[PDB]
Amino acid sequence: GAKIGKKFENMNQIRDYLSRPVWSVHEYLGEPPSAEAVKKLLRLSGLPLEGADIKEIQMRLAKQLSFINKLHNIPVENTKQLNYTKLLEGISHQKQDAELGEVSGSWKATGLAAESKNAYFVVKE
Amino acid sequence: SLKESIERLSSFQSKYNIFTSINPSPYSETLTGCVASIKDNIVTKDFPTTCASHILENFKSPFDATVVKLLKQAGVHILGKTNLDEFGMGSGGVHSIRGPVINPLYPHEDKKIMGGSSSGAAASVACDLVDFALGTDTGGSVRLPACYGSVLGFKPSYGRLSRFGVIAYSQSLDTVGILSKKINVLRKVFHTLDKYDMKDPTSLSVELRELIEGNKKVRRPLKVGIVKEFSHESMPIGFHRLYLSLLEKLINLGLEIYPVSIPSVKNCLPIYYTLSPAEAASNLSRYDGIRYGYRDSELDIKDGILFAPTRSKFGTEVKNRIILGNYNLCSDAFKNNFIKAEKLRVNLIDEFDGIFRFPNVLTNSKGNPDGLDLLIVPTSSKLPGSIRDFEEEEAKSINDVFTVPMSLAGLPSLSMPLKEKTPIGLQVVGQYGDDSTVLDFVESIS
Amino acid sequence: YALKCGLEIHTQLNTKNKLFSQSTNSATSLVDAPNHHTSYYDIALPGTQPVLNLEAILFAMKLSLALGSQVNSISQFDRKHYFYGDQPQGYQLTQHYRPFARGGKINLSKELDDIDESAKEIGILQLQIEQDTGKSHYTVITLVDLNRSNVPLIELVTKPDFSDIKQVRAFIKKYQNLVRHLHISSGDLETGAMRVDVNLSINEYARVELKNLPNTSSIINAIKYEYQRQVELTSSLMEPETRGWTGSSTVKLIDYRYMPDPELPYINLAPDVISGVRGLMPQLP
Repeated sequence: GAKIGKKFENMNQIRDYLSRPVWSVHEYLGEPPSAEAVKKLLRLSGLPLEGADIKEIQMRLAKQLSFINKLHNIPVENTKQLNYTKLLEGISHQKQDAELGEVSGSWKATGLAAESKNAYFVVKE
Repeated sequence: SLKESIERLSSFQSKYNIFTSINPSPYSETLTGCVASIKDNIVTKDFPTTCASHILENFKSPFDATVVKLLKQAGVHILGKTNLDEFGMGSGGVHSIRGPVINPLYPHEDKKIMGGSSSGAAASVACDLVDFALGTDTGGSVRLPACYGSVLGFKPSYGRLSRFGVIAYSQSLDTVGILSKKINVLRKVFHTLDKYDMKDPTSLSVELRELIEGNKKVRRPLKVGIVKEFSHESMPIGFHRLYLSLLEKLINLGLEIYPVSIPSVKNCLPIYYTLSPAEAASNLSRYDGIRYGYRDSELDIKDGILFAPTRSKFGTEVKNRIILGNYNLCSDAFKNNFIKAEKLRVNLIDEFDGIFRFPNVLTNSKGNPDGLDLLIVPTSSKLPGSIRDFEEEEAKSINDVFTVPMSLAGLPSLSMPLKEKTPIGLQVVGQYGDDSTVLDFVESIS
Repeated sequence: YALKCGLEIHTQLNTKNKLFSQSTNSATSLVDAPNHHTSYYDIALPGTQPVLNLEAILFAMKLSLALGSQVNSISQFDRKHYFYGDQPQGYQLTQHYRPFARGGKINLSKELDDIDESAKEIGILQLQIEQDTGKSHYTVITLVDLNRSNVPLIELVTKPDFSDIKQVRAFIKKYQNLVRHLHISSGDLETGAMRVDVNLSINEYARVELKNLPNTSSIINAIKYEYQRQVELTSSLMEPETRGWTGSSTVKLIDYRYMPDPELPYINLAPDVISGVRGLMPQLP
């Protein structure tokens, strides 16, 4: 738990405190997933399988997971309600904001697309 | 000098690779005539917003971000958009389709890193090209480059500044930040942008802002803590002389300094690298080339994987994050790592609440009357290395050890230089919502 | 043999505007020009953010009250992740972990509902608010219209209380009448304003779910087919399997990485919302 000590009386007390035998965060912080796991991950990430270095991904992920899995050994230790009038007041004050492009036809929704067909977006089979 | 300022701009741009785009007419209310740069993950009507990514290489937003709009209304001149690590992922400022930003504290042939991900932002301020810069800070991405540029870098409390139009990396952590050499300019900009925005569902409510204001008390004197867990890293040569010099100055001004232990900060990196990649994978799910941005010329599918041809143009580091993030979100890993990280994050916030005098309006802590007003913590434990060394070291296997805890807890934190043109800094940290205390303190001692 | 049948009913709400954006929720989607009723958010532009339409809360309240459901003290929206042309964010917002309401029921009687049983109650599992997706038109290139993306839906899941097929028909009929009477939806199966999925299992065998049923006639037929088809069996029906429908027969047919949305606030309603909305309810039959 968190703790506050006595006030420092002079600068040398701070120098001693900063020199105490205490480990750094660096010192405190010091079986890869299968190839089928990486391929699954690449698919969920919408990334290509062709050209992917599977073993390299396995290795990197293995290191990453070993770092975050340090959490496995760390143990563990009434908000603003929306009421009726606020519900109804909130509803009554809802409107279309020009700065959000909420008015129908206020901007060309397909205008930023590299490809389209008339007013439709297109996806190729 | 208007022609001389433009020549300086052109020279520093070519040597240090600071901007991704520049106002066609460079240097032509409250901040009238101020010049700003804007990080290129913050959308603008008048410039492309690329996120330093092939994915959005020529993306043009139909709208300005709220922070951009507020600055324009205050009469600020936007000089251009600054280079960054792709999609805000990176701490060195080296991952960009435009190439790395070079640190202008050194000759450009030295190829010293600027730090990231607000690399261009910090450089533009260090070079005296702009009066201030907006960046974003997710785990230290404003404070760290500011430290390396020897300028002020402020990350305000979570939710104070609007994220509408701020391209998402990790929404529970993302914060708009401000960089400048002048504390007076930084405070004015913060005051201009510290506003409730109804477009942003995470924007701090007007009610809560007033609650915060109403909790301010006279502190006689200010009580400052030195954090045990942050006091034992190997620091650059000369750091301790500068650090102790600053601490002695404070003590001679009648401030009280205390040792404090906040044990939960040691586990912040594993927590961060569980939650943040998960959110990133989620937020980058929209990119497919169908509605905007880059699109593969021939294929919307490959290997039975939809949008893979287009999405292959993500940077390597971005793709690394997406893959890890998706791992963390899968059913088994979620119920284990993600849920645990969330609880530890809550724990961390409770530990901060326990040592701060100021009440936390988000957790309804009472505040500790025997507690502290500010924490003083190093910004970094490393000097900027060369771009070569950084990339070499990155391919092997922490620069955010000091900055991540305040991100996780949404605390206001300002990195300040200890010496002119020296890439060494200290963070002044306050309780959630106590931004004015942090800023006024820094103003007081400069 | 015993039929254990349940229904999953998606219903388009007729709020004026959409669920997480104030863009228009159009009642004339078939004639509308494509991608016309779409905000920056609907197109999932970089930097856009969801904001909950409170009218969807009101509508969900009225339905919960009519069913006698228990409204959750806290509900939340989660992200259901997958890639598809009509899903611009790359995920759907839905209430997976913490639904708006739980419990409730609908009473059926022989007297009023043409049921063999004098009285039969159909229990409700839960009630969820979620986003609709865009519309895809396959012409090979597929055309995507996002007018319907982000339209509010309520998903109602019943308990497996259906034994007879007459019960299924009577329930759908009454549920349609209810949503129209509460003025929260047209309840029209023809327009897609209401969509009915089925899950069933005979005599405690593996659960099978029937998808893509366009009208009440097709639901009844798929159920009857699947019932007799399963009776004939039996190693293939040991594990759960989702099937489809083709007018004549039923044919056979991913980690969604559910994550609570990190931006949207919890739905935390004060007790007076319950009593307040109660007073605004129409007389029920």
